[PDB]
Amino acid sequence: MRIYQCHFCSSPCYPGHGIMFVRNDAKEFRFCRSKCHKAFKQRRNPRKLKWTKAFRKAAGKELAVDSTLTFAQRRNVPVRYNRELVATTLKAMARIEEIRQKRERAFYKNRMRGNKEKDFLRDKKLVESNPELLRIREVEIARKLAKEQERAES
Amino acid sequence: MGRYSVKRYKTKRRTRDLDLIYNDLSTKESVQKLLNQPLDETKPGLGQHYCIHCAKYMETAIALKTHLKGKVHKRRVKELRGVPYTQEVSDAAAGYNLNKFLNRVQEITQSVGPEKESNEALLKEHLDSTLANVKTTEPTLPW
Amino acid sequence: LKDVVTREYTINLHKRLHGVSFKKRAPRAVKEIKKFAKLHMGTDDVRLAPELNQAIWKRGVKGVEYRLRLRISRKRNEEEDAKNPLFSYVEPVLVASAKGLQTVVVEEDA
Amino acid sequence: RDIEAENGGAGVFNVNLKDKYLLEDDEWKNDIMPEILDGKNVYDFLDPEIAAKLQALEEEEEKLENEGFYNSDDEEEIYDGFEASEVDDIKEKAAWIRN
Amino acid sequence: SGNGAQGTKFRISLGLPVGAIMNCADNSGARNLYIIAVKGSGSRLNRLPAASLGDMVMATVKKGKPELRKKVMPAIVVRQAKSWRRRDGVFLYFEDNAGVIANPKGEMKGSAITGPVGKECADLWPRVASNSGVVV
RNA sequence: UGUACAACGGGGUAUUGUAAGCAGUAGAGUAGCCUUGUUGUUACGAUCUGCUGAGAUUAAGCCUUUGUUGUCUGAUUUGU
RNA sequence: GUGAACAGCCUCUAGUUGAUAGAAUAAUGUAGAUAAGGGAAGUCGGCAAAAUAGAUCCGUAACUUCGGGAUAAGGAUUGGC
Ligand SMILES: [Mg+2]
Ligand SMILES: [Mg+2]
Ligand SMILES: [Mg+2]
Ligand SMILES: [Mg+2]
Ligand SMILES: [Mg+2]
Ligand SMILES: [Mg+2]
Ligand SMILES: [Mg+2]
Ligand SMILES: [Mg+2]
Ligand SMILES: [Mg+2]
Ligand SMILES: [Mg+2]
Ligand SMILES: [Mg+2]
Ligand SMILES: [Mg+2]
Repeated sequence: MRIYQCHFCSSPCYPGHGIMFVRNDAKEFRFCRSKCHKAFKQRRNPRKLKWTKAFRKAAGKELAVDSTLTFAQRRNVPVRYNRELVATTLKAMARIEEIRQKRERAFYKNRMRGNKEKDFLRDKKLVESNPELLRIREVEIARKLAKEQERAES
Repeated sequence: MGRYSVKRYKTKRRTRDLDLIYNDLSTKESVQKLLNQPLDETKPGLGQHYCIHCAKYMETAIALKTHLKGKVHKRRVKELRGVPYTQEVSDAAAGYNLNKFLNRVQEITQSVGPEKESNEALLKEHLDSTLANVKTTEPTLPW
Repeated sequence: LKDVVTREYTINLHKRLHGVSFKKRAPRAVKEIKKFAKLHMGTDDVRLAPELNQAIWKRGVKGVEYRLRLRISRKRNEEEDAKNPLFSYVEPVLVASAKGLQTVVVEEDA
Repeated sequence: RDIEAENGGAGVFNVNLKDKYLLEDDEWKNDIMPEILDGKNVYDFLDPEIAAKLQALEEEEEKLENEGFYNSDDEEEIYDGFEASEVDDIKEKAAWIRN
Repeated sequence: SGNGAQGTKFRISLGLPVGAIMNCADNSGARNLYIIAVKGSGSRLNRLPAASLGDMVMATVKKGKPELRKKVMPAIVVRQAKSWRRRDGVFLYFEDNAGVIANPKGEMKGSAITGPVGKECADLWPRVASNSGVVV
């Protein structure tokens, strides 16, 4: 029993989910879902479709190369059996996932660094234009004060 | 789907794949094997006048000449440019077999890339030399 | 107490027009708005503003909005008040968006 | 064939294939591999010296942490040399304008 | 009755009715095979006999060598193109319908099979497995 | 007459495929001007990039709710 | 306006908004549609539907009353700036 990766769309494939196409070279393409599979059949580009991990890595929205990503390989030469080694692997998996999520959040917080300065600049330009729309606001606030206070006077 | 994509992309109407055509365009011996085809009764130009990028057979040689001038061929040539998107790209995008994919990428930018480009250059000048003073009618004689 | 009252509501027409024929989607929304006002104010007599009718029919017969913000106000009738001394009057409030808004009571200063 | 005869028939006797493993311990012959943990395969991570690799990873991680770009607390706002009160005022006024 | 097949065959989705053209996947000299009967099929009013991957059929040769034509021969279906289910759970399909020429005892007439072979066919027929280099 | 019921609102779960707006040493080239230029400026220019897996939709027979606002009527008949 | 076009499709001037209505969404109909793998195995009979289709360029057989057949057959294309 194995979890596979979607060929077109890079999502996990669990047992009983999706479809597989066997090409004439014994190359097997497993598909996440009918959306990823039909995009394959219509021959669309996965590096061009924006909702895929291939696009996100190639465009630099996600971190692509890291020491935490050098751990899951296809292991073709097996080791015998060792209860202690299995327990160490099961601990190291959780530690590795924790480190990887921390580094991914750090990558996002670095690439989203200018979204306070840009917002202040557009807000100050909008406020610096249209002065007489700010006098309607000044009249509206003073009308909200006096009408409520004489209603609170009652 | 509806009707159009069902009519075109049906499994018994499937066309060849980009990474297979990329491995065809590498290895100059494979280019000579694809240019010097035998006679075949079920191919349009008796197995001759074959475009390697757009993996289709032409009727005449003047048909191949106008196809090479056209705009569908330029779309396929622009598609067959960089790293050809195998399953290794999907695996490494998921975070798996990443060192193997990195070896593959540096290998294709070191060795197989300029070889493919030099074969494609030689093939373009050879086809432009051959398809120059060709008549429009064809001798049906298959020798 | 005080059976004369005004409130602002938002009605979700998208889940009330699900499956309806295209030539009848805008005539059905008028009936659903009257049913909504009858359920919320208890009144059988409901009157719609023509500006609310314009807001309903603004995109043709099959292009009704998903959400609408309404102002409903219970009032009193006049001479020959048929069988009902109260009636509801429904108006539109043209807001920026109709999403993310709760029911509010309108303080009347008139 | 004899054990199969005295433990049922031919299509009845169920053979233990783990009964001839060559392991270091003999309480280990009837264990099972975990095979899946969260969304990952255990066979993808199972290798010797994974303890050494995780040691190198955590050493690099604490070195990176003491240089410190894990500073989530990062307030170096130099907006236009404004102060936060009139910054808040400009924000609420521009929100009013676009509404 | 079921001659040459080692063991039993479980249920697989049938793809090829009587009257279908499939490819010939060995080097015996044929190009396509026209399916005229299916060995070991049930009887029902109005229902066509249909073959799936790993079945012995009776076929004729339409295109190919001039000696092979105008005679009826046994064949075995090795690629299906209609999606069936593996019991380790995935649905899967090939690119084309394809089979090889055989005698009634299950032995093969050619010497090698081109392209992949379904593992159910290769597990059901031992002489198919000995002549194929790619099994799915 | 109370984790009572409903209308909205929130949170999940799902579908699509990157909103409007603003910006740019991005952009085949063509014009205008200074000192015809070891990216000369400007003006147009399909398209591209960033803010942005964004925006929209989500029960109408999806799941869940420490929120807001309201309501909790009335008719008919039956006896050994 | 599009377009070869008094074709079809959308709009201005002018004119109409008439034809019993309301609520639901069972079966069977009438008028339309889509369908994996196969491709006439269906039927008296490819009935019906699908497929083709404008324009540019290349190319086009038997036969013939030499005028035709002929858009024979077959192929490469088409946006925006
Ligand atoms: Mg319906
Ligand atoms: Mg909700
Ligand atoms: Mg945008
Ligand atoms: Mg984006
Ligand atoms: Mg014109
Ligand atoms: Mg016209
Ligand atoms: Mg079909
Ligand atoms: Mg027939
Ligand atoms: Mg018949
Ligand atoms: Mg019959
Ligand atoms: Mg017909
Ligand atoms: Mg004719």
